[PDB]
Amino acid sequence: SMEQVAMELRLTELTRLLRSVLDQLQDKDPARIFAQPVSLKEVPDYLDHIKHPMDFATMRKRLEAQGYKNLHEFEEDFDLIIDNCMKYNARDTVFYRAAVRLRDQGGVVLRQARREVDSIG
Repeated sequence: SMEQVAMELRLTELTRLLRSVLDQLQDKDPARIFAQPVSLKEVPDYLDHIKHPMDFATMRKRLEAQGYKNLHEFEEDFDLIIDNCMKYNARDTVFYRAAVRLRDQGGVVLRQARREVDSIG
């Protein structure tokens, strides 16, 4: 149908906007602490601690399959990255600190993204 196509154009444009959001968030992680999945070879107990691991490469695979229906689902995954880290790592670690800084800096980007998504529909 023509409607399914219109719908698919909106999802594609949302994907376009979320790809830009993802790039902006990922720039706030210049150390690349959050770039890839925590290695289960190197942290073999990780899944005993963290039940839903997340990272930027995994979000990108979902994004490129148009697997985010709305900004809320995208933000859920970004929050997992931060929240998993702040639980697994202690406060005095470079990892915890990196998550706090990503959260704080990401807030600005996510604030305007929400306005853009509501605005453009």
